[PDB]
Amino acid sequence: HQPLIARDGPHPVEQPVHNYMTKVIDRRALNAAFSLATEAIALLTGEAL
Amino acid sequence: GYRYAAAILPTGSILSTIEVASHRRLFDFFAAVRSDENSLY
Repeated sequence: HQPLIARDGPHPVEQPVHNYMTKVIDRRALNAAFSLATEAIALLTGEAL
Repeated sequence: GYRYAAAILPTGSILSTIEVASHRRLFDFFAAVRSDENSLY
């Protein structure tokens, strides 16, 4: 919303104005990947001990 | 570093944190490794 002044004389009368605006959000995405070492998976999961 | 079980105790300050091996490659042995490699085990 806006404030007004009270102009005098040879001019149009200032009238109150209000301004509504609509602005839209944005979607993005990030990523990372730790590929785990093959035999070490078997070494941690059991059945190589 | 070559013997990996020795580096399980680091016993010193990994301290510089600069881009390794883009420097002089003066190392007698160095391995630029991703998240894992089978020779580690």
